Amino acid sequence: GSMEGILDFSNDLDIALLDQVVSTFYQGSGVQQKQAQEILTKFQDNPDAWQKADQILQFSTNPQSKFIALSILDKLITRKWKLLPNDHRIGIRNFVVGMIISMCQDDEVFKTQKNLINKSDLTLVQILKQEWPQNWPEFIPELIGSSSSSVNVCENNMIVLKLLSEEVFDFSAEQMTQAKALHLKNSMSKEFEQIFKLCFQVLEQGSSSSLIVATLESLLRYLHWIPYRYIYETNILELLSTKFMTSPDTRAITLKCLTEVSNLKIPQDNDLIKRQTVLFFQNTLQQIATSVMPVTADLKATYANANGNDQSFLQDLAMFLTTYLARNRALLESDESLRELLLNAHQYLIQLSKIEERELFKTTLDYWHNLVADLFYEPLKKHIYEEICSQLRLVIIENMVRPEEVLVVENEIVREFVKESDTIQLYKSEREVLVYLTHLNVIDTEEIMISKLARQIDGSEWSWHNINTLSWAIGSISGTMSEDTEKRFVVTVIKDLLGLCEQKRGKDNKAVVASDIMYVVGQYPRFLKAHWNFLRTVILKLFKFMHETHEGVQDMACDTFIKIVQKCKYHFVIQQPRESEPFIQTIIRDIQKTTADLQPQQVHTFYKACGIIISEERSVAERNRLLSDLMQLPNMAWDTIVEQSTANPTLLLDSETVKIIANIIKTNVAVCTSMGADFYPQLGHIYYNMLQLYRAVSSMISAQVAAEGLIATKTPKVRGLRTIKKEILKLVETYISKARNLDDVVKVLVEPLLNAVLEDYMNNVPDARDAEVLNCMTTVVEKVGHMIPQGVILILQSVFECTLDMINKDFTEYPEHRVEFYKLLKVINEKSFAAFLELPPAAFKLFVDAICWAFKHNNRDVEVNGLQIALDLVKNIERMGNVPFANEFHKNYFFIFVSETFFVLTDSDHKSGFSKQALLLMKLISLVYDNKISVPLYQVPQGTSNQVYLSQYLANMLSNAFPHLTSEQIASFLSALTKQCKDLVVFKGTLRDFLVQIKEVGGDPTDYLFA
Amino acid sequence: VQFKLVLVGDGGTGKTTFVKRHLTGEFEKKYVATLGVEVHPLVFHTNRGPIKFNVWDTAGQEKFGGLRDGYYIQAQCAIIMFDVTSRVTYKNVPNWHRDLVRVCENIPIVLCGNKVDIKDRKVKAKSIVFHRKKNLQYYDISAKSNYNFEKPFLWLARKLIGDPNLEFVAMPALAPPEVVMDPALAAQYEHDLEVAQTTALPDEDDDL
Amino acid sequence: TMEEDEEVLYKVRAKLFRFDADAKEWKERGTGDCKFLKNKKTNKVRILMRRDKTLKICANHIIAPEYTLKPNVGSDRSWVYACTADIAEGEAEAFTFAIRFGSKENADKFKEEFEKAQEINKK
Ligand SMILES: Nc1nc2c(ncn2[C@@H]2O[C@H](COP(=O)(O)OP(=O)(O)NP(=O)(O)O)[C@@H](O)[C@H]2O)c(=O)[nH]1
Ligand SMILES: *[C@@H](CC(=O)NNc1cnccn1)n1cnc(-c2cc(C(F)(F)F)cc(C(F)(F)F)c2)n1
Ligand SMILES: [Mg+2]
Repeated sequence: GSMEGILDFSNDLDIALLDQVVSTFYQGSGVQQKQAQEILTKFQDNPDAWQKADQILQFSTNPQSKFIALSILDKLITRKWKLLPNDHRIGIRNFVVGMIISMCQDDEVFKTQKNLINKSDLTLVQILKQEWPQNWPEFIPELIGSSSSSVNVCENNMIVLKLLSEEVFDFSAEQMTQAKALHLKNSMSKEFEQIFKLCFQVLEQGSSSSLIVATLESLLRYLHWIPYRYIYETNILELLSTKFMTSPDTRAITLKCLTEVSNLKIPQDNDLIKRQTVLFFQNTLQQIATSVMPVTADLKATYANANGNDQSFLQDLAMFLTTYLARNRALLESDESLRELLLNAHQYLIQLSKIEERELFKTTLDYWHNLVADLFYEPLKKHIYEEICSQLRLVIIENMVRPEEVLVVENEIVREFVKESDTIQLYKSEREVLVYLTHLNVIDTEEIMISKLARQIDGSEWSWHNINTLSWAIGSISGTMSEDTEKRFVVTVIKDLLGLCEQKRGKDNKAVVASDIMYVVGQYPRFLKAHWNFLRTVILKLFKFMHETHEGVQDMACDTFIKIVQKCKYHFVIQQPRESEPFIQTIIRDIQKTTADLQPQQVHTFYKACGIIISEERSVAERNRLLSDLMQLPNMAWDTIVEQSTANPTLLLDSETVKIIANIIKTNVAVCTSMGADFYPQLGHIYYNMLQLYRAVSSMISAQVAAEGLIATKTPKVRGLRTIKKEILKLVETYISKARNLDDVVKVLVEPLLNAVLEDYMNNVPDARDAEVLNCMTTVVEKVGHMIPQGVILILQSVFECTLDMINKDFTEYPEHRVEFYKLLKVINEKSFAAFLELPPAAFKLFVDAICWAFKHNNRDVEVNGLQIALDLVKNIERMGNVPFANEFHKNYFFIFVSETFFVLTDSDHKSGFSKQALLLMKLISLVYDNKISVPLYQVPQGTSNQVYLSQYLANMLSNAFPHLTSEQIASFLSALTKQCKDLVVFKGTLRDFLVQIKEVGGDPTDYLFA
Repeated sequence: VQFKLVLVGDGGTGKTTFVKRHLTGEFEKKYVATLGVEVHPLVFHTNRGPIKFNVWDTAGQEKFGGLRDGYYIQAQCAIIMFDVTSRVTYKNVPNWHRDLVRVCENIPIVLCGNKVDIKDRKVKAKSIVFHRKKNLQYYDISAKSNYNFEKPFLWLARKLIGDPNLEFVAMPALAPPEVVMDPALAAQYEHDLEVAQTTALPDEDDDL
Repeated sequence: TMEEDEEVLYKVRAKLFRFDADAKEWKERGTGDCKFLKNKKTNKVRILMRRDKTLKICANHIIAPEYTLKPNVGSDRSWVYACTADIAEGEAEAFTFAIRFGSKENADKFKEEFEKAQEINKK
């Protein structure tokens, strides 16, 4: 409605109307809320709204209105304070101070308007950052004094001091210049002795819990930076570790304080400080045992019940114990009078490790890794923790998470869908600790596992969960035992898992146990390599699982097959005793039968595994003969499909034919992936007909687009035709990336390839161009680019200008072409730079444009390569020396790169690239201040040094882009920047200081003298 | 039984996409920066009754921040979002948390690392630890793949209702009506249907 | 839950879309189990689909005999069809739906069952 009236400043502000807009926004809904929101934003963003602030704080009845008023002051204080006239500055200060004092002394306002007082305190701290102590060096004394006049004032002063410490020490790195941060840090340091007095007095005095908690909250911040003596040379540790642990109101913050105390590294030579470090831990654990929970308590249950703040307390307890013990447990390991304290603290951690809470378990698991890795090396220590470690073995074995390899899950035992990477890292961490625990006592580990297994056989503890977690644990400790103990161990496990297979007949039953056996056997390849008879049996069993109707078991059998082959392949190529032929021979001969029930993706994995085996045969003649045998089926289907495609080239209309072709190529891709350079004989068998097929498919796609429109590219028919092209490109890329005979690559593969792909890419409509062409060409250039200078030129001519035109209208369209485009330019620039030298001047200008275009991307893939191309190009030009092309390059483009780099440095929209931007800028500046540009950069009086002109150019550029800076700020910044162009660390700090100063008015130019 | 939930995090982390997925089931591919805040009601059906979240989806881009912390007033819970493919967004998590807890001193907060569907992950799981000292719950999530997409609201519902055993339950399904098509516009849904027939479905390379 | 008076004639995993005619784009409505439910009392068969984890209803309507499943130009494993009374979001709205399945065999089986259900509702 008329809510917009408050946006007019001609009249006076209708406070009651403002309060209605605010209430409409916070308490309203629907369209009224949405309109009020926009109005309030516009109101807040008015550069004169701050003048209305104090009359809102005076006459408004809505606390949210006053909050928004303070947000308006905060914006003014943080960005425009030093532009105000001095009288307006004192008025704002006096008004904010008075409002705070006024709210504290009204005991009813202090109770109910907490947010509004917190916001005012923060607003005052913003004024302090600008004015204190140089223009107010009595703030702390007056704050200390006024703390006695009232309890509410004293409590609120702790909040102000807390926020001040945060803004100065915790959050200043990004928000202030180096010089200003140091100034405020030194200022607080110089006055802390008095602050600590008021703090320690309040804590010893002890009014009521409100003032204590606020004082402790402020202490938590101080502990981030204050000298050690304030903590150890006073009685404050006794207060924290006893008095304030007893009351639950103060226990939460006190524990966080003691955690911060714990993480410092003590002067490791004074006995007294050691005895004090022991003592506050001893006190703290005693308070927990008597006031909270004994060490036997069931913390798993307490956490699950989640009464009051129990979950947060137990989290904080875990953080305290792990922090302290990781730093100081050695202080407790020698003195026998401290053994019980050491073990009780670790027993609390055992109990905490049983809680069902993944992120908390990861926190305790991190600590356990710290401990067991130390016991693995440190002499005479593991015996202390024998009982702790024994309990921990049980905890981890019973809480193993499902490994990646186990594809069967319950929801009814079915098949995985997603990759659980939150679970991937967890499994790795659990494995690491269990491996260490097994090394520490291999007898105890085996006895736990073998016994737990014995009670699965009995069905005494049978369940999905119990056999799974046990099986995963057993698999995870592979490599900890000696081959001999492992031998006996694995025999016992398999024998009993097999017994369990026959016992549990359900289809869910059998699937669970099958996955567990597959996981275990796949994890013990050393055992398999030594028992060929068993290995052969395992493989044949996996082949039978490839006909399972349960899709999960079936998929897992294929993954286990290749997992075993990757480690045991050698035993498949040799002729084993008692065997009539190498087992690879047996596999290949029955491959059609073995893979008949598999999905195509799974068949390809099977062929890939065979390729791994075949590559172990180093006799070239025998290897190539295995390769041709392996590829018999796809090569026969290929020979059929190409004879039937050359004659009447229309059979590719058949969707069934397109599917068959794609799977043939995908099979070749799979075998090429594992065989690498050894794949060349097979590639030569299909290469010519494959590129002819590439052209034939391309004609079909173009014909369909012409007849049906762009929408044709979405149809299943055209998508299947493009899959053929993509897989052909992937096959060629895969081989070339692993080729060892680059002469054959250049002389046989490259020319037919470029003839087949480049013009087709160039002359297709954009929506029909395959970004995979760019990816293929990147690999070609990377591996043989130096040998094909004319081929690299041909690539550029065909893909450069037309791809650029696809991606230079916005930052979003054709995202895959975008990424591959700059990967291709990058490799060309670093390996065949001569191709850019031959470019016509107009095209080389597009090249520079394309690089700076990459700068402005937020896509990290594009941005990083863009900055790298620019840096490599500058280097490429510099390597040419004093020649016309380099001289013309600097004349035409030096200042384009400087200005474009400065733009992304300062626009606040490309923070992620700061380091590479700074590097590029430092290189450009260093070029001038090393006189490595041998030509005047200007078109200004003659003989001027390029150093002088660069300063003039930059000063003028910055003066116009950031007109709120003074001339002295810009001159000081540039002076510091140019002097530091050989010291990247200091150079970057100066750039960071500049980015701070451009966000406010009146920045001090001497800040740039910091270094 | 409604609770105000504020959602904060760097621009582009997926806050609005995450909410819209829960609101309508859609996945918005375009990035349209939120201007200030967008408020949407969001209801879940639980074994303890319906719980309603008033989701205040705030802008992450500084130039569009609007009232900034003014949005946090009287929030009862929050989600802090970052993008596991952008390290800078995790580095800013302590800044969002700072501004949030200065207004909301004692509320349940979930930290969410979004976009775990992207292969080239940059914020490694092992380095995500900010939540530990701050008592935040943490989840890997993907608004695109729906990985863990329900877990932030399930956890918040449990903390707000005070029942750790709370679970989502199937909403009852009323009998649908028996409506015959309209012959007055029967000759018209030839057009609206032809358009839909010839507009390709998105992400045809997905498992579903 | 309001579904135990019903028999499951057919169930399949699917992704459901709704056509936003204004923006000229398909928008995902939900992924989960699509069920054909026959009311034991009235013998009327309906489609009922719920989202995977929230279990929220994203489709609830009679499999009317006047509906016809059409192909989408971009897929061989989906069907498009116009629905006049869907009460997943509350008030019976009209929608143009598309439903996609994991395989062409699923989509074809779905069409068979969809048409069989139409015969049952033809009574
Ligand atoms: N691959 C992927 N992309 C996602 C995911 N979630 C969101 N996005 C994408 O990230 C981009 C940002 O979208 P958006 O939801 O608006 O992020 P935002 O944090 O709300 N932006 P702002 O804070 O500036 O208003 C979109 O392109 C979106 O498709 C995801 O889970 N996976
Ligand atoms: C036990 C039962 C079995 O052999 N096959 N499953 C069914 C299912 N339904 C009816 C009848 N039998 N079983 C399960 N798994 C194994 C087993 C697996 C493996 C593996 F490594 F390949 F996974 C190897 C072996 C072994 F040891 F080599 F024989 C056995 N047995
Ligand atoms: Mg948004």
